[PDB]
Amino acid sequence: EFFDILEDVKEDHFEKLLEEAVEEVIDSGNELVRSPTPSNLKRYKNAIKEFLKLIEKKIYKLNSGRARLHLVVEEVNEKLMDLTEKIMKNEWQTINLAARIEEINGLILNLYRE
Repeated sequence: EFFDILEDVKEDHFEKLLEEAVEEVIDSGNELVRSPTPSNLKRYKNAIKEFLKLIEKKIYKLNSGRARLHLVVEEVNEKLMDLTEKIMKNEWQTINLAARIEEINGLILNLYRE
């Protein structure tokens, strides 16, 4: 009986962890946009790293789901590599950074709904 509440505490805990990770992805996307520093590019990359561990766990520990996951993560990392490459080349006038970030957020939020 108590092991039925235990699983509920576990589920809710992990759900609050996972929500919070979504927020940190948006919060640091938004900060990266305001000052595209090196220190912020990584609050970004890190936050998205942490987001992808938690959702893996949820999608696994539960074939169409895993297949979106594999291909969307593949997409996120490409865009993360396009983004980086363009900060490093100092291509600040074609970068389109706010929009590169709505788009990567867009994809993280699909993932969250899955």
